[PDB]
Amino acid sequence: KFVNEVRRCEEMDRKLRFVEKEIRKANIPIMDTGENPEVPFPRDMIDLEANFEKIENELKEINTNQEALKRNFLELTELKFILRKTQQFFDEMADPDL
Amino acid sequence: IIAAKAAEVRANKVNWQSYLQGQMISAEDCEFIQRFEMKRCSEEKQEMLQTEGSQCAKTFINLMTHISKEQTVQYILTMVDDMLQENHQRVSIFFDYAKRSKSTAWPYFLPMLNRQDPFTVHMAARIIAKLAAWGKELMEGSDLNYYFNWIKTQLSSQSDSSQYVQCVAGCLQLMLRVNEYRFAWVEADGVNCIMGVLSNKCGFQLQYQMIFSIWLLAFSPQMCEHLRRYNIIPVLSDILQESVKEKVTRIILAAFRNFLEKSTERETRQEYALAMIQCKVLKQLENLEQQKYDDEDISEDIKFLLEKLGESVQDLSSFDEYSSELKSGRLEWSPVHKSEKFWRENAVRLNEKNYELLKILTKLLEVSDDPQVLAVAAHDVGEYVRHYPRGKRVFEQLGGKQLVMNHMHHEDQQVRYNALLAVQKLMVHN
Amino acid sequence: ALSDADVQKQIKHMMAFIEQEANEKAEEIDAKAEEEFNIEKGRLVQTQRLKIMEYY
Amino acid sequence: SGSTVPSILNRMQTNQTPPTYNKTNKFTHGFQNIVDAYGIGTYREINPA
Ligand SMILES: CCCCCCCCCCCCCCCCCC(=O)OC[C@H](COP(=O)([O-])OCC[N+](C)(C)C)OC(=O)CCCCCCCCCCCCCCCCC
Ligand SMILES: CCCCCCCCCCCCCCCCCCCC(=O)O[C@H](COC(=O)CCCCCCCCCCCCCC)COP(=O)(O)OCCN
Repeated sequence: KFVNEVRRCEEMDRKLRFVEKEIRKANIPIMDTGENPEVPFPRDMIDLEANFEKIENELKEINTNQEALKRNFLELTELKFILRKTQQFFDEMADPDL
Repeated sequence: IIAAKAAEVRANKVNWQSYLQGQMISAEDCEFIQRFEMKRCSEEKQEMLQTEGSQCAKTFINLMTHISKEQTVQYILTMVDDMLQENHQRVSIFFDYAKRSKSTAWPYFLPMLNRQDPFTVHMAARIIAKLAAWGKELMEGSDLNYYFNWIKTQLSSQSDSSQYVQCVAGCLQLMLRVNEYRFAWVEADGVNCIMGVLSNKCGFQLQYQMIFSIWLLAFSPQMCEHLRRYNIIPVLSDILQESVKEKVTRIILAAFRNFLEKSTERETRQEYALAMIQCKVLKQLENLEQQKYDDEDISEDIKFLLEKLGESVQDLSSFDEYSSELKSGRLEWSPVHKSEKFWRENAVRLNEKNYELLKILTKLLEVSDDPQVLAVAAHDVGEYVRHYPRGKRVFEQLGGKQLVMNHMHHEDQQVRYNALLAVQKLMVHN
Repeated sequence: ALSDADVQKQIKHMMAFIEQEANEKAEEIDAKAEEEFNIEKGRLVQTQRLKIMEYY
Repeated sequence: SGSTVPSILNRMQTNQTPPTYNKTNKFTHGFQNIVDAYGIGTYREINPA
């Protein structure tokens, strides 16, 4: 009967594993309080799913955007260096304006 | 506790000869009561009722009014309730007795509701409610107003109090099942009282009774339209999310179906759908649908509610809604502001009116100081950029890049997050 | 106490609760049926009222 | 849960084999695992731990 519930719980566990893996990849540490709260019998699963969906989607979008923007930044800095050195090369005697 | 009180009253039989000896009751009334008590068989009781239809009610009223002892009143109320339960059509005998008396049966017990015994008061109220529901007499006038006020006082009393409130709620549901009593309660302040009772976070039985009352009241389109002032939908959705009782869930879903189907006007239907969407009932409905129940009623209600919510969401996502919201400055995280299909298939329309929409967005991002408005504008700009790369040049020409970058470091973190997302989207590609 | 008397009392409470659930379902469905009957009756009576009013 | 009805527990004479439970302690955990390695003791027999 409850295989739907157990499947969704497994998906939540996968989300938490992914976020924890990103945590380890970063230098940030993982706290340890010692509390052992009980799972909320009422449909707090919806709230937990929303929270973890945010914490995963935001991190994935952040990673993708970081990768793309780093690529663009590197390409643009290469272009900047190329422009500067081409200007340097075109400096023997630039009597004409164009 | 009502069932226990009824069982105790039935078990404790008090002789009615004391009243006759003291002259506080009529001899004919005492004889009729004794005959009814001796005749417990269905046939004997029916024959006695047919023979002395007016006599039975007259004797009961006389004994209850004259005798200050609670035992006799409890016994009479228990007998009347048992007769009604065995045959709800027995109310015709009391109706005929009242007709013979040439007076409404309500007054004969209206002061009785003030009797000391809470069990006796509840039994009398239940008898009156059942008689009203089953008969042709639509209770009204000062007596009806006083009865409604007594029910309201019992509700405000809110566990013995919880059980009394549950009995009052059963009587209220029986009364509201009729069309006229529905308008009567709506005109009265009963809706606010029920909303307050729900806000008080009563027990499971009280919550179920209140939900049933709301569902019944929602049947009539006029009541549904009028009740919108109370904004029940938020508290109802909160209760649905918090609680897990199958009865409560079914009652709430049926109430939502009634509200979305009996609405007089499409405007009211859209208002209710928007209220539900903002309360985030769509996700709860989806989770419930994923969950499996037994009764087909729950499944049908869930399917209908989901279909109506989806249709309303699409209607809101219509680009005309976005244009009107932009014109009116209604940047409050409406469903259109995040509808993926809307942004994907209508981003080009943002250039309409010679980039008037983009100009309005830029002006809002520049002037607006409300954090919510600023965040909504930033998210809309980011969505436009993401869904239409060609608009990056237009945004840069309008200067939206500079405004978004400036707002990135805005004081409000809520605005800052949206600004960062929009900036990343804008700078994603050269 | 977890004696047979306590077990019987608990089973009786469970029976009473299931009876209450059935009764509440019956009440809800009865109210739904009554409202459906009322609306269908009103629809048909209005349809006939149209013809009656037209004729008279 | 807030449910009015109380959940009810009931015993029942049985035939199925009960498990072996030894109420292990911190000090006795090592020795209990040591003796359990070669097979968990039957239900209520002299424990070698
Ligand atoms: C400075 C050096 C000083 C000398 C120190 C070392 C002395 C040399 C002898 C040590 C032997 C250690 C093995 C016995 C301890 C384990 C028994 C126990 O209590 O655990 C129950 C063990 C492990 O614990 P467990 O995980 O089963 O715990 C129970 C957990 N539940 C209930 C959830 C399942 O349980 C068994 O499986 C029982 C069989 C144990 C049989 C031992 C086999 C030999 C193991 C060799 C160890 C490695 C060799 C030494 C290498 C040293 C270099 C790093
Ligand atoms: C060097 C020459 C002598 C060698 C021969 C003797 C060697 C004796 C070896 C035994 C001594 C060590 C015992 C363990 C000490 C650590 C205590 C661990 C925790 C503890 O208190 O264990 C309890 C068990 O009883 C105990 O801990 C047992 C304590 C009392 C045992 C008395 C018997 C000792 C031996 C005979 C007398 C001495 C002879 C030599 C002079 C129960 O655990 P917990 O409640 O703390 O668990 C807490 C979580 N559950």
